Amino acid sequence: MFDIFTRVVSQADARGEFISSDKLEALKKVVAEGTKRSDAVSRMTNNASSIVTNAARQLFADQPQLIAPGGNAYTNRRMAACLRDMEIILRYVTYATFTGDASVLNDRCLNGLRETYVALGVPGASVAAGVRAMGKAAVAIVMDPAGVTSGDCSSLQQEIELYFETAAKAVE
Amino acid sequence: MFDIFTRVVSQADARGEFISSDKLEALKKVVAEGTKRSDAVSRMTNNASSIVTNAARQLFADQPQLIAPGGNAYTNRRMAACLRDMEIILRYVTYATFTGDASVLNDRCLNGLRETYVALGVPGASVAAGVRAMGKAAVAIVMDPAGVTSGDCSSLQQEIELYFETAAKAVE
Amino acid sequence: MFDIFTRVVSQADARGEFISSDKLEALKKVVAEGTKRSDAVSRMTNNASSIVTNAARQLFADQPQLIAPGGNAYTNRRMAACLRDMEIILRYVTYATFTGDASVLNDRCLNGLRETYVALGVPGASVAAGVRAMGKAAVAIVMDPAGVTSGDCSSLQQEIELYFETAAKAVE
Amino acid sequence: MFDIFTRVVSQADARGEFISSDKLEALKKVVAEGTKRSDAVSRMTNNASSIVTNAARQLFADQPQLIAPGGNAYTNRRMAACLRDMEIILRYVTYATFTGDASVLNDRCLNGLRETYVALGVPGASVAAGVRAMGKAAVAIVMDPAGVTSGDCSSLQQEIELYFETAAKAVE
Amino acid sequence: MFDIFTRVVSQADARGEFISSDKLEALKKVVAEGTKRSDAVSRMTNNASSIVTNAARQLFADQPQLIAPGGNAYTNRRMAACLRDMEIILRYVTYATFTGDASVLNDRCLNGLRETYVALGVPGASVAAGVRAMGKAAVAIVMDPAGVTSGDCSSLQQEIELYFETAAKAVE
Amino acid sequence: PVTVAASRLGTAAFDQSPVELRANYSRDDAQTVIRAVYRQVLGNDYVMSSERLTAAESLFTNGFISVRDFVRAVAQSELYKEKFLYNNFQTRVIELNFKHLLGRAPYDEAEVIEHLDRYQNEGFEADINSYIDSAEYTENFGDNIVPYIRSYVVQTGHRTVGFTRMFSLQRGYANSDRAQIAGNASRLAQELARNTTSAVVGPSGVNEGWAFRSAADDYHPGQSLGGSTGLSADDQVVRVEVAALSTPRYPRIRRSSRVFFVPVSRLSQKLQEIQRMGGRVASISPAGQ
Amino acid sequence: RQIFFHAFKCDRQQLLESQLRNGQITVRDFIRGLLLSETFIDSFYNKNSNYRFVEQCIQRVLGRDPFSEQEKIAWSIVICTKGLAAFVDQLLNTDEYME
Amino acid sequence: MKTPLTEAVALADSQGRFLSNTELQYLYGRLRQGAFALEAAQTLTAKADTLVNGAAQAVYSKFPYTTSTPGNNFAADQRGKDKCARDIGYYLRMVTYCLVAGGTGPMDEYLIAGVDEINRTFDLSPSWYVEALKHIKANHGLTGDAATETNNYIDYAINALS
Amino acid sequence: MKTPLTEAVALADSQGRFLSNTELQYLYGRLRQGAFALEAAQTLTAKADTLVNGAAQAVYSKFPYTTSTPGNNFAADQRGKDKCARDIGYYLRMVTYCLVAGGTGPMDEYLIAGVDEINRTFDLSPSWYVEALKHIKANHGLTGDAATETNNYIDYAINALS
Ligand SMILES: CCC1=C(C)/C(=C/C2=NC(=C\c3[nH]c(/C=C4\NC(=O)[C@H](C)[C@H]4CC)c(C)c3CCC(=O)O)/C(CCC(=O)O)=C2C)NC1=O
Ligand SMILES: CCC1=C(C)/C(=C/C2=NC(=C\c3[nH]c(/C=C4\NC(=O)[C@H](C)[C@H]4CC)c(C)c3CCC(=O)O)/C(CCC(=O)O)=C2C)NC1=O
Ligand SMILES: CCC1=C(C)/C(=C/C2=NC(=C\c3[nH]c(/C=C4\NC(=O)[C@H](C)[C@H]4CC)c(C)c3CCC(=O)O)/C(CCC(=O)O)=C2C)NC1=O
Ligand SMILES: CCC1=C(C)/C(=C/C2=NC(=C\c3[nH]c(/C=C4\NC(=O)[C@H](C)[C@H]4CC)c(C)c3CCC(=O)O)/C(CCC(=O)O)=C2C)NC1=O
Ligand SMILES: CCC1=C(C)/C(=C/C2=NC(=C\c3[nH]c(/C=C4\NC(=O)[C@H](C)[C@H]4CC)c(C)c3CCC(=O)O)/C(CCC(=O)O)=C2C)NC1=O
Ligand SMILES: CCC1=C(C)/C(=C/C2=NC(=C\c3[nH]c(/C=C4\NC(=O)[C@H](C)[C@H]4CC)c(C)c3CCC(=O)O)/C(CCC(=O)O)=C2C)NC1=O
Ligand SMILES: CCC1=C(C)/C(=C/C2=NC(=C\c3[nH]c(/C=C4\NC(=O)[C@H](C)[C@H]4CC)c(C)c3CCC(=O)O)/C(CCC(=O)O)=C2C)NC1=O
Ligand SMILES: CCC1=C(C)/C(=C/C2=NC(=C\c3[nH]c(/C=C4\NC(=O)[C@H](C)[C@H]4CC)c(C)c3CCC(=O)O)/C(CCC(=O)O)=C2C)NC1=O
Ligand SMILES: CCC1=C(C)/C(=C/C2=NC(=C\c3[nH]c(/C=C4\NC(=O)[C@H](C)[C@H]4CC)c(C)c3CCC(=O)O)/C(CCC(=O)O)=C2C)NC1=O
Ligand SMILES: CCC1=C(C)/C(=C/C2=NC(=C\c3[nH]c(/C=C4\NC(=O)[C@H](C)[C@H]4CC)c(C)c3CCC(=O)O)/C(CCC(=O)O)=C2C)NC1=O
Ligand SMILES: CCC1=C(C)/C(=C/C2=NC(=C\c3[nH]c(/C=C4\NC(=O)[C@H](C)[C@H]4CC)c(C)c3CCC(=O)O)/C(CCC(=O)O)=C2C)NC1=O
Repeated sequence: MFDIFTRVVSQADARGEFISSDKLEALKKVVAEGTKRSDAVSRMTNNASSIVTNAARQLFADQPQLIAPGGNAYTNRRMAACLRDMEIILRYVTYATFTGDASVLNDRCLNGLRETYVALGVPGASVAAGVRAMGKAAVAIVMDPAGVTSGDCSSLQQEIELYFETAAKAVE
Repeated sequence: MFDIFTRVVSQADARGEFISSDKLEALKKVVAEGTKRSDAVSRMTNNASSIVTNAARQLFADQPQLIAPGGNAYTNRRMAACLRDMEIILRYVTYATFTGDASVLNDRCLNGLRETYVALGVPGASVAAGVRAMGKAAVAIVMDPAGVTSGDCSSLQQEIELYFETAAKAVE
Repeated sequence: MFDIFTRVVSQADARGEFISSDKLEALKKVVAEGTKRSDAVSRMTNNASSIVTNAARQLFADQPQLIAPGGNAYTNRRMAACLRDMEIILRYVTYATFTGDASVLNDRCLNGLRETYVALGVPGASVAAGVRAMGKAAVAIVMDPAGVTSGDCSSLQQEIELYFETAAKAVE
Repeated sequence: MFDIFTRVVSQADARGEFISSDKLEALKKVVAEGTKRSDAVSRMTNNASSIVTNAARQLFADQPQLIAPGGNAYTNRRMAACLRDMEIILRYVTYATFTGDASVLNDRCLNGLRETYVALGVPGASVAAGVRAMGKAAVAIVMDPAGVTSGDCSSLQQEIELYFETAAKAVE
Repeated sequence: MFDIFTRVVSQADARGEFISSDKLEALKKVVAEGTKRSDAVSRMTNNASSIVTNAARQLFADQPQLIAPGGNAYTNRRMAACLRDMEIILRYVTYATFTGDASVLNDRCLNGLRETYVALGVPGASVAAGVRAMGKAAVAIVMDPAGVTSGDCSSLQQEIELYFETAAKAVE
Repeated sequence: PVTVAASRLGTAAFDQSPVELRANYSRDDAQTVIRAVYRQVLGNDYVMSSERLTAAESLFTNGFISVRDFVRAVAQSELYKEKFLYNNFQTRVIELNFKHLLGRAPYDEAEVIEHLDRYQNEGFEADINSYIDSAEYTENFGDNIVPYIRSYVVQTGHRTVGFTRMFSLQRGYANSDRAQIAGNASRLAQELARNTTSAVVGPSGVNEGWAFRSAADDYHPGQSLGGSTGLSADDQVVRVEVAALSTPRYPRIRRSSRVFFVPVSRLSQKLQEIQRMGGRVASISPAGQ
Repeated sequence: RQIFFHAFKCDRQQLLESQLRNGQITVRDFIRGLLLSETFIDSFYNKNSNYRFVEQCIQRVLGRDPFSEQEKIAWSIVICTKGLAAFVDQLLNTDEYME
Repeated sequence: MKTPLTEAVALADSQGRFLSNTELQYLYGRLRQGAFALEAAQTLTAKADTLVNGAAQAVYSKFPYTTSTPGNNFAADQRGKDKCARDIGYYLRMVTYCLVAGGTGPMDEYLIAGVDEINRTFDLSPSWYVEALKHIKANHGLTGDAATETNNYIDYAINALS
Repeated sequence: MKTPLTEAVALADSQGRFLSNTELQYLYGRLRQGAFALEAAQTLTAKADTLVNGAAQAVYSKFPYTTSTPGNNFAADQRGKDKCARDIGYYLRMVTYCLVAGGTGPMDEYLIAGVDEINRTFDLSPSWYVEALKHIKANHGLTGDAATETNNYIDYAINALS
């Protein structure tokens, strides 16, 4: 549970001194691009149900063993729980790119859900591939310009792809 | 929370003696017609969602003030709660005609729900008319014979209409 | 049952001291505008039957479910009782703006009419909309000047609309 | 729990139509003066501990029976609870003038605390006089302007004194 | 509304048998000490106005908040009603120790007056302390013998203090 | 869930969602959860800083102690017994434990029977453990969730009696549990052993009829047996409960709050005569016919 | 005894007394039930003249003699215009009975 | 009723503290939002009736079976069309209410909270309402940041539907 | 750590929902705040050492007994002055940290949460720190809205002290 600003504050307090000037210029540029970070976050947020349905749509086209009887996502209840797990992961990705820090995504999902999927018998590979495909579709939905002023949102493509790869690797 | 048999047992214990013979012949006839009581109960149970939807369908055709804005069942959340209240009343009617005693229907709904509808601002008249129409449709659905051996169910229509009128009068 | 003056007297007695000077200047300005209050009251009072008939005229044009059979104001006796309820509410509004305090309006009808309309099955929404329309027509009738010297009646419109909104919200 | 905007929305939904134009001009003027409402609210908020200490300071100078042994606020624990009760009342006043509606102040304090002070044996008169003195000092602190750009804050004094008098009368 | 004798009669009728011998010896000792009770009662009765004036005299010396403006017994009319309430409580205490049963004191005061003092806003604590002080002064006035044949008032002191504590606890 | 009358029932105070303690909560989050636990278990009674039990409280913020176990620790603490067990009758203690530890009021008298036996057999500590370690508790909220009142919701397991008894147990957000109008006497047990619930009353600035209570002598069913047999009218009976009859003095009124069974045809006259007495109508409910 | 000097066993109303012992019925409603009772109407309203009946019932219910004949004349119109039930309703809710 | 000032008061109340600069930041942001949002709500109020009829016609166009088959859930008869353009106007009115309130609270309390069980009980496909909301968000004709947040509220309704 | 973005994420997480327009309103408001607040924090960083010495001298001026009486809580000796200007600089650094963070979170987590028991155990009067914060809020020399919210944070520290 950290912001960008609280991250700089905690680092400056662990140093024990005041915040240096170059960190303040970095935070000024962050305050200039923080809206840039988040208009896109808004265009990421508005299409979330389409994102998770298309992600499960491609995943269950790709791995039909999960839909097959005896598969892990075969049962209707389990399949609803699977879509719920995916939507939760996407929501915490949107939270982490809202606050601009991966510590919220770490705090809320990552440390426990790998052990949860081991204990449940959930294959971590399929949900890792699903989070990767969902992230690819999310950047693909975010990057296209439709009635919006031209912006630089590419570094933010850097950050969003970082968050999605962190989620996919912490899932494993 | 009483059966027919537990009702006779509690009455015989309050008398303090054994059960008299005529009560045992009455209970033998009850054991002969208890299946008769309940095959119909089964045909009442199988059409329950159709019963509550047709009941609300006729009620909101009849009183359009509830659907009108500012009405008590106007809001989508409140309308779902209204259908939930009706389905609960029908379910406890089916429980009371399962056990053959109105004490379960009394115990689970009646003593509190009148005060609940007063405190909520719920009009007791509309839900009373809805329970009456639902009961009329329930006996109408129960009485017709489709693929059932002919039998004398005269005791059942009397008892089911008794339970529905008890519910409608305790609602008020 | 309080005036403006008795309200200041009760507040000064609860304080336990004499009346402060600024309250006396406020009451002097009240005594200067009390006739001003009053002129608005008299032109409100003279058109009262037209106000309640036009209010019920617009209300029953607006909600024809009340006139429809089975409606709450359908029966001739009930419709006369409805016009009586509206005229009573208008009369106590005129009393409260006569005495310059809402405590008479609270005392007389506000405390027990919400529960009365719940217990009767009267829809509180329609009578709330009717009191709102009656108040809008009352300020509209008061604000036009016929045979009256130009003056500032703006303060009164504030107070009269306050009394009408208090009545409409206490009805609910 | 209502805003100004949610109040207009609930009234327009109970009417069942869209929002009329004059209400939108009123809300536009509210949006123009809403900052005006709240910069002062900020100057009310910053001096809150001084306000409650001066209010209890004048109150216990005024009524030494509460400090006297056997008095209601005599005991150290009870005196701390008294300052806590006063600070809570001031905080909910600041909340109500933040949201611009008295419904938050009603919801959070008013309906229960009169019965609470009756059941506790707390004299409602002293806390009513204390809330009145605290409100007088609060408007006196808000009206003065030091190192702030000038603006018309006159409308607010009306509203803040309304909220304080509503609190003092609901206490009784 | 019960005596001692009617209490034994009602208990013996609920038993359904005749009165046992030990109850008759108890009632014989009661008939021997009933005058003892009567003598104590008469010296309690003769000083009743002094008792209630000294009780209010110590109470309003003890809690000056009631005399303070805004207090519950502040107003002259309310203060006369307060002395009336105290005198009524003392009179029903004298009735209960006349008949030798607390059922008259219960019947005439207790079940309603707690709710009355809640609804009135009367602090139950002050009147409880006043009834306690009045009872202490009443036993103190009764126990001293001036120009009276020596007798044991001690059995009565138990009963009179019981009646006063029952009144003070039912007041609360 | 009670939205339209939430203003007048005080539900809109408690409309907010249940607080949740997370996997790795921050340091400040534990103090907010601690504030909610202290409020709900001690019934809005404020804790002084000296009585804060910081020794057991720090273990919560470490994470040694689950939120359910923190609720258990504050329930079995000594200051709890001084606030709630000691100055109360044991059915009132049982009702308060049902309010604090589960949220809902007890439904029947057989519910009181088990806990009352368990107190005498094993002590209040095992009684508290049986309240907290129930299937009802664990089902309705998790161990991490602070307990909240769940009455306005059906939640697929509530009887109707619980909603009406909850309003007798809770009187507004500002109200403190130790300090209520009934005081020491349990409100629910007289209602409970007869298995009859009363019409609920709100709090004041909402509605000034609070002052009404059902006194011990006179128990009124809320149902008119006559359907106006006694009232000798053909119209339907309502039940009108008035809280403070002030204007008639001592010789004229003996009780300030009482109920009346009025026909609808002469209801308006009854409202006028009762309002001239300064009486405040708590609630009007339909009685019969 | 106050409403109709002596009450025979057939004259007594099991309904009205039975409601009275619970608390559902107040004593002024018991007075109204005695007033609108058929045996009171038969003994008092049928035999007496209208003005004489108004006199008798005002004496019994209000507890006071009527002030003049003009008052009984004034009250006697309510009986026939609106029925005895509405007259009894108008007689019980006056200022004097309630005070 | 998730509106920003209400939830700021809820945060400050659940924390047990006074208001800080955080809520004032929330406030200058909310006033910045409302300064265009109120005029956009008035513009939607102006164009409302034609938008409702256009959404109903687009819904009949994409799903032509609902006009044809006999069924009380379908708008084949006239009362189906009255009720169904009524709930079109309901959706549009909730959009304007959330535009005034500044949050998704009014639609969340008046529409969303029971819509799933209602469409389950009444055999109403939510895709009809998704098509209507898509037509509204295409044809509302606003511009700029007001248009983007209007589309945000409509997309929120779409995601709450399916 | 009560900062606006953190508490917005906490609201959206405790509700169990995605982010809405409410949090974006919070965000454009927070960026509006930071757009002056960062430069104001840099200006306070510039004037910090002279402000600390002036606050310490004003505290010694208003409470002259602390310089005179022997006692390890009082700043009569030199180590008292080193430690005590150290906690002056602590207070000023927490003010700058809350100016950067945009909320009262850093002072609430680093100063406020234990200050009462510390001043109770160590015989430190909080009025000394109130006088120092009053001198700082008088002498910081900012202007405009940055100055008002700086005074807001300092007044918050004062109200948390006494
Ligand atoms: C395709 C990659 C891409 C993105 C994502 C992009 C977004 C983007 N949004 C912008 C502005 C903005 N975006 C918003 C959006 C909103 N504000 C709110 O409060 C509402 C809730 C919300 C709409 C629902 C606003 C208000 C602005 C202000 C500046 C402007 O009008 O463009 C700008 C202006 C230039 C800049 O920020 O540097 C950019 C770059 N530009 C790009 O090249
Ligand atoms: C839960 C699955 C289940 C069902 C459904 C069920 C029904 C059922 N209904 C029966 C009898 C019967 N059911 C009826 C019912 C009626 N006759 C009329 O003419 C009336 C209109 C109507 C009642 C309204 C009658 C009259 C009988 C005659 C035998 C008996 O009394 O049980 C019997 C007796 C045994 C048998 O038929 O083999 C069965 C099995 N038993 C089951 O195990
Ligand atoms: C001095 C203060 C005072 C008030 C406020 C009052 C209200 C009141 N309105 C009543 C009935 C009524 N009030 C209404 C009014 C309405 N119902 C509707 O459908 C509309 C929403 C609304 C028209 C505005 C109606 C129709 C009845 C008749 C109910 C009935 O007779 O069954 C009754 C029942 C007894 C009777 O009218 O004859 C009372 C006591 N009585 C009072 O003494
Ligand atoms: C019962 C018989 C009676 C009447 C009718 C009456 C009216 C009346 N209206 C007055 C004033 C006034 N009346 C008005 C009324 C208005 N001005 C506007 O522009 C508004 C549209 C309108 C209110 C809606 C105003 C503005 C004044 C100015 C003086 C004052 O405040 O009283 C005064 C002050 C004394 C005077 O005029 O000589 C009188 C006499 N006085 C009486 O004794
Ligand atoms: C939370 C941090 C914060 C503060 C403190 C703040 C205050 C603040 N007060 C303002 C305006 C103002 N403030 C006042 C206040 C008053 N004028 C008087 O003469 C009265 C005595 C007094 C009210 C009692 C006035 C009159 C204005 C004029 C501009 C406006 O209407 O906003 C403005 C408008 C924009 C600006 O000044 O740059 C700001 C910034 N803004 C912030 O972001
Ligand atoms: C209704 C008018 C009336 C009164 C007042 C009355 C009182 C009364 N009290 C008596 C005795 C007595 N009264 C007392 C009373 C007490 N002694 C103590 O030391 C105690 C403090 C106190 C009781 C609290 C005693 C001890 C006796 C002794 C004789 C006996 O047992 O009756 C007697 C016995 C006969 C006689 O004295 O001639 C009388 C007459 N008799 C009457 O006809
Ligand atoms: C097990 C027995 C049981 C019953 C009977 C019961 C009733 C019950 N119905 C309620 C609400 C409701 N009940 C209704 C039903 C109706 N209102 C109308 O307009 C129509 C007249 C009628 C449809 C038949 C409605 C609309 C509400 C919603 C009130 C609200 O949410 O504000 C509530 C408030 C809390 C909530 O629903 O979520 C309860 C407790 N609860 C129970 O646990
Ligand atoms: C959120 C709204 C809210 C309010 C308003 C509230 C009031 C409240 N004030 C209380 C006590 C108190 N309130 C007071 C206050 C006063 N008594 C006096 O003598 C003065 C007249 C006045 C000072 C202004 C005192 C002295 C007590 C202590 C009673 C006691 O502890 O015995 C209690 C009893 C429990 C406890 O404090 O710890 C409650 C519930 N509680 C709430 O949750
Ligand atoms: C036969 C049994 C019986 C009892 C017990 C009784 C109590 C009673 N006390 C009352 C008032 C009162 N009772 C008190 C007494 C007190 N208040 C205080 O401040 C002190 C704590 C206490 C003095 C010991 C006061 C001051 C009032 C006046 C309330 C008022 O008039 O507003 C009232 C309201 C009507 C009126 O007095 O004129 C009743 C009914 N009435 C009865 O018929
Ligand atoms: C304010 C928020 C709100 C919404 C959204 C709402 C929807 C709503 N639509 C309903 C029915 C309906 N909804 C539709 C709508 C349609 N069917 C079609 O074929 C078309 C594609 C579509 C036209 C838009 C129709 C035709 C009905 C009547 C069918 C029925 O009996 O249940 C009902 C059941 C009430 C009734 O039966 O009359 C509700 C509660 N109610 C609300 O209070
Ligand atoms: C980052 C937030 C933070 C604060 C505020 C803080 C205060 C703080 N001040 C302390 C002592 C002290 N505080 C003072 C301060 C003063 N005494 C005076 O006479 C002057 C009026 C005033 C000068 C500002 C002094 C002289 C000491 C050393 C006294 C001691 O042994 O405890 C101590 C005990 C540690 C120690 O004994 O050295 C703490 C924890 N620590 C923190 O980590």
